Amino acid sequence: HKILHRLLQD
Amino acid sequence: HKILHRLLQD
Amino acid sequence: SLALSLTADQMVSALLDAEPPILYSEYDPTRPFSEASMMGLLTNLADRELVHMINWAKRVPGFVDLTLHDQVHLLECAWLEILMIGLVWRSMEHPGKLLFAPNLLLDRNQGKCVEGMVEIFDMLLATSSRFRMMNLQGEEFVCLKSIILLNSGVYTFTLKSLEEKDHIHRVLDKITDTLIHLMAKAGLTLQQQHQRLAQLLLILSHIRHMSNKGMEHLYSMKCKNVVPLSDLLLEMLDAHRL
Amino acid sequence: KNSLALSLTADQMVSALLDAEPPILYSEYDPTRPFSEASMMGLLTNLADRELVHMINWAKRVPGFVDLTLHDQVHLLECAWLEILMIGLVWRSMEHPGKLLFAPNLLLDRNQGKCVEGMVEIFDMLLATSSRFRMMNLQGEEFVCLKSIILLNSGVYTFLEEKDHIHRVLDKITDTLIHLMAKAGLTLQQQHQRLAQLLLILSHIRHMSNKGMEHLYSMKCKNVVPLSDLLLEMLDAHRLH
Ligand SMILES: C[C@]12CC[C@H](c3ccc(O)cc3C(F)(F)F)C[C@H]1CC[C@@H]2O
Ligand SMILES: C[C@]12CC[C@H](c3ccc(O)cc3C(F)(F)F)C[C@H]1CC[C@@H]2O
Repeated sequence: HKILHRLLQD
Repeated sequence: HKILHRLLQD
Repeated sequence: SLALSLTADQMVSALLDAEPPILYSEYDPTRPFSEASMMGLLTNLADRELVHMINWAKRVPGFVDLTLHDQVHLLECAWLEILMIGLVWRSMEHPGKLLFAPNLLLDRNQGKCVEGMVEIFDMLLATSSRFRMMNLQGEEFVCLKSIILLNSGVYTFTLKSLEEKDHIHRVLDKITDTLIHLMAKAGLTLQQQHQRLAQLLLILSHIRHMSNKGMEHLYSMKCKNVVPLSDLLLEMLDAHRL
Repeated sequence: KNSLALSLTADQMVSALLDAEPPILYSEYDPTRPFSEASMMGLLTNLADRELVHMINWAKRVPGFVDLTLHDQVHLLECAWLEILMIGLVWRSMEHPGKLLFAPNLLLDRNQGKCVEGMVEIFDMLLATSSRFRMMNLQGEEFVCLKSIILLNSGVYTFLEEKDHIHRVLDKITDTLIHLMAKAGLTLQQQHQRLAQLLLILSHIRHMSNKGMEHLYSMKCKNVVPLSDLLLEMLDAHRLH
């Protein structure tokens, strides 16, 4: 999905 | 010359 | 001048007396809406509200001290914000509804009648719910609206025009003292006073955001000639240059 | 969950925010070639992209932020990202009158903004904001409070009890600002006056953001410069036209 969504949990 | 000009001067 | 010599009560008094009337819409017998029908009523209303706004602005303490040029710039920058905070204020006790006029009360589903306006309606309604939950007072409302008039355009003013910006900021501090005075009189503690002040002013950030969105929408409706716009309205729109 | 954020003193709020501060990044500026509209747009968007990665991790260190579910976290950042880039730019440009310090190796005046169509209007607004902060003698402790306010407030009206949590934290930051001004020796009247002045500037920052968003969008829609996938998605979150 969204890159921002992924980055917020890495 | 604008309409707003005229209305501010009445 | 004289606006600097006003006390907190005289500021409230001056602002309350300067309040424009609540205009009616020319709405109905012809029954329901089309996209052009509703846009017509809204733009016609906004145009007539603009005339009263200008006379209201001149009754705002310290405004007539400014040059004609600066007065034009401030109104050009803030006119839609002022319309929005007014709409939001009088729609406060009508949850889920926008009271454009006493005979024109619209819900968000009626915002769907016009392309891309329901998004703007949603932002206005949420702001109204915010004011309602804060129990926004009329005395607080008139202070906020005056702040919008003086603040929104002051950043986009080298000469001795430094005297103009300094005057605008002196009056702004005066309205701040007034807002605090109202809260202190309301029995709020020092911590509560500063918190509520911050809460009210941060809403003005959202109101700015709504105006920018509204200006774009009104521009898109203007270009396709769905609705006829008054010369005054077209000029206020032109001042934002897209 | 009563929250550690609300259980922070004003001094604890300041320390956490100061520590969470992102570093100042460098531009890919190559002084061997002249500026074009494309190369300058490429330079600034490349910078913004790398700043965004640090912003995301900065946000997670802002007290109360990670208490939100992922969906509002995304929402707040999507709404405030350009605002945050702008207040940061304006802050580090303070001691550079007439210039914008995008990077230590990228210091631009309004005439260099003319290289990109319609960008000089944006530069002017940013420069004026920088002059305002410089005139007010904005302090670093005040700056980090303002930037955190922008993050929590800008997208909160576009959303229950989740919004109440955000407002509790915002009130704590308000308490922190006043605490700072009081410690600086400002009278009680000066405190609420300055508070108002700083917060009203956020209204202009919002305005600059919406204008910058439209400009970035028009650059993208004319294939002037390729945006990163992250940047495309942050831009797409505002719909625009
Ligand atoms: C026709 C529009 C919707 C009504 C709007 C309006 C009119 C009159 C008001 O007293 C308040 C508002 C306001 F909604 F702004 F609050 C004007 C434009 C802005 C965006 C649309 O094109
Ligand atoms: C390329 C633009 C100008 C630079 C801007 C930017 C970049 C990086 C920053 O650290 C700060 C800014 C900011 F200026 F926003 F502060 C991003 C877009 C917004 C409008 C233009 O398209």
